[PDB]
Amino acid sequence: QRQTTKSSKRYRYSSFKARIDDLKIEPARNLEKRVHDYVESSHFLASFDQWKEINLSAKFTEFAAEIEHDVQTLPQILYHDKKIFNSLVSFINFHDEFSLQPLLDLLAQFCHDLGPDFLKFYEEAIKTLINLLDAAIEFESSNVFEWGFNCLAYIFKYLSKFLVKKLVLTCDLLIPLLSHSKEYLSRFSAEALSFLVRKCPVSNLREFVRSVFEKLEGDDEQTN
Amino acid sequence: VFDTLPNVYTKDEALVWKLVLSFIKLPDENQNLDYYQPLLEDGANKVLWDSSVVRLRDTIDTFSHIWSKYSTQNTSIISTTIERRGNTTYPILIRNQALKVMLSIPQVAENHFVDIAPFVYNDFSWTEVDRNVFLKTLSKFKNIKNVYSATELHDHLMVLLGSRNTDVQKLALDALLAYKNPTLNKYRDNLKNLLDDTLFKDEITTFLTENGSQSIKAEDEKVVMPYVLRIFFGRAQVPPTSGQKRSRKIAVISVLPNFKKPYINDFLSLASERLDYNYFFGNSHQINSSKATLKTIRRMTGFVNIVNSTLSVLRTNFPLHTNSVLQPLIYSIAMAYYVLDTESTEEVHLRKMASNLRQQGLKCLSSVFEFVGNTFDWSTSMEDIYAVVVKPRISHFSDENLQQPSSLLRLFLYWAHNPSLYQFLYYDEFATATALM
Amino acid sequence: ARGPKKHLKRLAAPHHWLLDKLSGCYAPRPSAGPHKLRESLPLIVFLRNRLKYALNGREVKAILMQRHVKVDGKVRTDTTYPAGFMDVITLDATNENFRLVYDVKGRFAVHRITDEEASYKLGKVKKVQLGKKGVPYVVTHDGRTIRYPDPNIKVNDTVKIDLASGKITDFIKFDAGKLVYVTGGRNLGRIGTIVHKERHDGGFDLVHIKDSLDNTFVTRLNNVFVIGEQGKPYISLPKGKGIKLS
Amino acid sequence: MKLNISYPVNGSQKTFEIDDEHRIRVFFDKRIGQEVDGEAVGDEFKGYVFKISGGNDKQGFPMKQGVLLPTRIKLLLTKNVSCYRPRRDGERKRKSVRGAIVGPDLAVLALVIVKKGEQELEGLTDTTVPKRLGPKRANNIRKFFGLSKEDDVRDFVIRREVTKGEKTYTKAPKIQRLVTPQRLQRKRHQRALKVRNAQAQREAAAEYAQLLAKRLSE
Amino acid sequence: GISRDSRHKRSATGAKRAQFRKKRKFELGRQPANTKIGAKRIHSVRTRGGNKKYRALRIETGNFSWASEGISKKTRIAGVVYHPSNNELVRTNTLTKAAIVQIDATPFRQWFEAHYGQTLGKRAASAKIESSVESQFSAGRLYACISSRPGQSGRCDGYILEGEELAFYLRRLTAKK
RNA sequence: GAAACUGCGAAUGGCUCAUUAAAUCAGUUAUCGUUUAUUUGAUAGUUCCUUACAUGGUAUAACUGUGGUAAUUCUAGA
RNA sequence: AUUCAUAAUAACUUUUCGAAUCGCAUGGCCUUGUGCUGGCGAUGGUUCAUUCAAAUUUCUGCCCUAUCAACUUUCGAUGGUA
Repeated sequence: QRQTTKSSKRYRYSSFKARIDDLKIEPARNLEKRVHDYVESSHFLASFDQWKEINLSAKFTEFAAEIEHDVQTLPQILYHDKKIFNSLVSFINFHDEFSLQPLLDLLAQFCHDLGPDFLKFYEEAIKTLINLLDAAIEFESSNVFEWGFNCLAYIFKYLSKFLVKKLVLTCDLLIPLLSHSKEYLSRFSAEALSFLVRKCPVSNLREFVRSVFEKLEGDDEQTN
Repeated sequence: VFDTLPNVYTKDEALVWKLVLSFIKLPDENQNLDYYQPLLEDGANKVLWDSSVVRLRDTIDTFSHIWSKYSTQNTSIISTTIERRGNTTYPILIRNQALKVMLSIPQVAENHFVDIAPFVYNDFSWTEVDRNVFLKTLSKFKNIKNVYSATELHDHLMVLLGSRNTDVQKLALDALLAYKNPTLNKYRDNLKNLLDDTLFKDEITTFLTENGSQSIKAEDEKVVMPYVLRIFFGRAQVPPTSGQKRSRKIAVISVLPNFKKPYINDFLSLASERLDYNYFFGNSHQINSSKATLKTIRRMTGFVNIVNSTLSVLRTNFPLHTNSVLQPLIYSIAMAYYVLDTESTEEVHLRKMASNLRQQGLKCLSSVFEFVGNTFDWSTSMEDIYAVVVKPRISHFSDENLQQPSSLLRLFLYWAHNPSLYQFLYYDEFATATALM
Repeated sequence: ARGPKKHLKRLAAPHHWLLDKLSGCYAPRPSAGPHKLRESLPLIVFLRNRLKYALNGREVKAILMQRHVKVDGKVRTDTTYPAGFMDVITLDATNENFRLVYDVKGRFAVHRITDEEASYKLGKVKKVQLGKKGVPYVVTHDGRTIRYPDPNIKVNDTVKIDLASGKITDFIKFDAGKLVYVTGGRNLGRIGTIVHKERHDGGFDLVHIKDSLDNTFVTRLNNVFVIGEQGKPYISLPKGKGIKLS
Repeated sequence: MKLNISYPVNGSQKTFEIDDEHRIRVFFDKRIGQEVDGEAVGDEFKGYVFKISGGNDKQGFPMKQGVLLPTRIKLLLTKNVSCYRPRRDGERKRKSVRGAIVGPDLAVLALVIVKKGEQELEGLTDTTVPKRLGPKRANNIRKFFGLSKEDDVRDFVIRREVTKGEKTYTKAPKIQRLVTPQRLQRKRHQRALKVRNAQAQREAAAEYAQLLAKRLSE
Repeated sequence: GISRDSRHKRSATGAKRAQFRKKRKFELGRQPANTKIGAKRIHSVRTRGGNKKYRALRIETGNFSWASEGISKKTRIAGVVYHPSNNELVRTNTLTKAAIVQIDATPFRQWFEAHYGQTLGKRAASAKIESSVESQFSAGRLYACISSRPGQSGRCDGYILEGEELAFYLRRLTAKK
């Protein structure tokens, strides 16, 4: 019996598990005036300025110092990609709740700008994401989960074609999240991979389904 | 049915009694449904697949269950046969049902009682509420002096008065006062008020202290002290957790020193009789059964604690008796040695309570020597008390006892300072003297 | 009046809150707590009137109930909590710590504070006694009871207190030549060194103090508060450093 | 007057108008809580036994047990009493209330049936009204159903079938004082927290005595 | 009806003050509880704060201490003997503080016999006690001063009158007889 | 989530200036002479001590139902 | 400045207190028992400290009246003791 006749009041309680069970993933199902989609001098820089004005936290302030010194223009991004990426990953691994919304948001936008060159960071980008998600389990924060899985969904959305072409490796990368022993990890990670698979065309889909069924025989004992 | 039956037992007051007794005996009585069990058949398999969606799981389960039953048809024939056969177990409360009926119609029990006294003299096992309702019946009896076994009932009834639950004590006084005699008629209210918790201490100092108004008289005291003694025994068994209850126990012991010598000795006899020592003293020093239970150990512990307080309150005037105080104390300390030697160190709780028992008993012996000492003989028991001194102690007395004056060492020193008691030093090859050396 | 009062007029407020005389008829009466009525700053007067992070009482209550404000490490949801002197109020979503300390003009000055300095708090040892079961305790100037103190901590001292554990990291004795902050009367906000302690038995001990420009004033022991040794304060002093000028 | 009679065992009740001063005189000068005879009252009540349980006089002032005056009095009524319900904490109103001894001036006399006679009263003894609510504590369910301590309650709760429109529906009360894994967890936690408290205190006290001894040995 | 303000009094100069304000509950009084000897009965008055206060209306027994060797025993109170405020209280057998009552001896003498190996009347250096106390024991009743406030704590506690105490009170009793 | 029980508030606020001439009040002290809801900080293993703690007991409200009176924020019996 | 804080002894008490309460969670362990452990916080509870208060109180200070010069003390006015 989930809350179905709303109380007249305005501030309810909504424990953690309630929030997560109410949580879903799709942003295109979602919609709003996205800043990066709005202004176009560069997507990363757009989000970067909005967040510098909005977020006042130690980690993001440090990160903003370093990078605002570096990036101001798309050629500068393209030239200094590695330094920016290492900085983002350094802070994400710092795992600070107050700074993660801007850091993950900037990561998604960083891929959006850098698309077909982002693949050389792709693998350990994903490693860092999954580490963050397990640590988030430790320090429960439904907001953290919302941000992290939306970063994954956005990365898939921006790198649709290449990931689709090399689909099965993505499934191998996500299988820790996919078979993870937590209902909502299974639920969300599968929703992201769901977007990607629905995008995929027929032939790679056949290869994918074969590979995943043989993985199922691999984890025959596992049910998750 | 409870509102009907008390009008028709009159029409039949024999079959109703038979049914009542049948139920009383009934739950303790064994019930068996050892039905016919055929040979087992291992016919079973994963007939269908296993899915996650719940209602599919459910229907698959129903089908698999039916399939399993049919594959193992034979035993399942038996099982379905049983379930349609139905039960024959009387619910366990049926004894309380019958007892409540018995309460409803007391005079029938007062009539027969022949099949009831076996329960009392077996001391029931039964549940506390059932015991209580049965004692309520016994209070409801009218001609109680003329029951089947009046005096054996009376003894068990005194024991129930000696019990510790104050409600059980109230019921036992109700029965013992259903027994009619003018002295207890005179002291009815006094005893009932003594049981009542609030008026307890005021009552003690009211009519128990000697040479006062409303004091008990001589013939009266002879006939009533056993009741008073059992009541005080329960009051003492109150365990001392709070300041108020500590004061309660202390008040009981501190009114003790005014009764009389035989009465005090009899009170201590109560303590020992709840305890036991004819094991050794029908043997010599050898335990018949390895009854090393916490049960008997805490029994001994309560006995020695009651004795320690008794000494501390009567420390020169109290009587000593070999068959009521001296011997059971010795049994206690001997048992402590025995258990401590016999069982390993895995039994922490037993071991700790045994050590505490040994401490308390030795302190008690030291005390009693200090406190009566020369005032009566020991020759009858010198050998035995020396024995229980010296089995474990003289071996390592010097090694163990050197930091503070121990109770045992104080015992030895009293022996030495008193001349007529040189007999222990004498009694061994001066093992005690050499230990001191 | 037949019981405690629950209201505070606006003219009757403590003056150092700088409350305008027309915006309303009532002022936030500070709830009972660590600091006395008249020398405390409630969280609404701090979050709305000083920080300007709010515009209403209902905005201030929204902030508190959303659980942002911690007064000495613990989360406070009472909107008239009497935050007092030498207090540490942290707003994490803004990444700020505030030591509440007096400005030269008398008023509470916001003092922005870093994390390693927000980690602790000074307290004026004010009553040393022997508690039940024989454990001795100190009572500081904001209610705090601290057991098992150093035996050499005497009344009128300072103890630097680790907030994360409610414990005493160390202390400072009330001797001549220490640095002194002043918290009452005409000179409050004035930091100087303690020259003399003229002590009267049965009356009020006065203290003679000398600020860095060698200007001397006389206050009461009730109003002296020892901060640190000469030239090194244990806390970070607000600007101007308690020098009254022309 | 009017006789408001009730059979508690069926819990039924009716009112009968009464006119004959003969049986009214049967009633006079008896008090609330005495006993009467249905024979002496009338023929239909043959063999019945009533106890005088209450009533109100012609102006509505009810009978109060305790006041032994067959008239009306002014009583300073206190918190936990009958014929008055306090409106406020610690409030005592002085109310007018009618005495206990029965007289003529009583308008409604209220009786309960103690011993059923030999004849059938129409609405009282024929019919009966079932209980509104069944047990709610664990042990009260157990007592109502005579259950053995082994058996669990949540299979024996009393549900109620209500219906709205076409959808039927069932209700069951929450069994207050049921023994639950949550309660076991809470008890376990209380014990652990006491242990932890005492250990912390002993550690601090040993540390302080350490500091003090070091000082005295300096 | 019992109130204890100082504004209904004449001033120090002997002036008379006109009433200043209605009487107040934070200066009330209450009816004295004349404690008498008999079966125990103790009302409990509720006092400012939530506190309690056990008025003793009748009290029989008591807790009395022998100071000289330092023990305490619960005894019975026989009757009031002397009272330094009202011989009327003595007449009416009213227990209050500072009263002199005759108490039962038996618990004390039993402790004495059992602790000092010697009877009373008819380590001996320690066993030696005062002549007057010995005489009272021979009689069976002791003189003891009630030293608590039965209207404030519902108790009669007391001490047994030793040397100078007892001398003074025996003179007072004998002179007043 | 109505009703009702339980907890809390209702002792504040607002209004008037009748009384009151060392009274009030003002500044200044004392409580080593006392109560204090609340807030805030600390703070309560007692292992044992002779014959359910997987958690005792009975009531009562609202409610169902029978009624009274010219009438009230009246209320009786079950 | 204390018969202070605090500690100790012996008793006493119609005698208190020493958690039978509630929310969200579902982790750790294994002798696989529906066993053993455990997280965040609501409420309450004794004794001190604090805070919001309160009650009493020290010193000094009031307008017109001497054609009001004696006042207060049974009926408390001043002091002592209980």
